[PDB]
Amino acid sequence: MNIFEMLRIDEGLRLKIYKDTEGYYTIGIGHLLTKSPSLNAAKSELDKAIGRNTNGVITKDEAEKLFNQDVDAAVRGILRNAKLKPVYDSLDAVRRAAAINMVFQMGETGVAGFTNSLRMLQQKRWDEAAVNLAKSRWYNQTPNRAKRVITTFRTGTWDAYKN
Ligand SMILES: CCc1ccccc1
Repeated sequence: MNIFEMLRIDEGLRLKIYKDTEGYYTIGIGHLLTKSPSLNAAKSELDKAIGRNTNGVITKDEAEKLFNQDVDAAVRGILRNAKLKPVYDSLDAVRRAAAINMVFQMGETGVAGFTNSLRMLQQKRWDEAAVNLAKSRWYNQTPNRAKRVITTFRTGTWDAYKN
């Protein structure tokens, strides 16, 4: 298990434009296209991202290319953020994957808002952090995924992604 496999499990793979859990146009492995309700706007974003005139459909290789870029962007974003970087630096590699997962799902600004959770994670108060993380819109709206990510933060193992 690693961050790519983890996010592939959590996000799935779809080669045609679909709506994500929030109703937003997305493609590939959780590549958000736009928050606009316009499918035409989403298609335009897709074409720009891929570099060709699509039919709203991409190949697996194209989906994986966007995914690579998106994981890289999530990490980059953490490292550029004054609130997130010190917590990320404090974590082991498994828990770092949980952090990347959250930023991939909700963005750098969104995760940086988990101030109290972040402090508990830096303090390595794992059970307390887990409880705090669950007191969130995130957990309520995507509880199964959040439970997997939280278990990863709680235990520093991949147990929630095995079997
Ligand atoms: C709240 C989890 C986290 C920790 C460090 C960096 C980003 C995200």
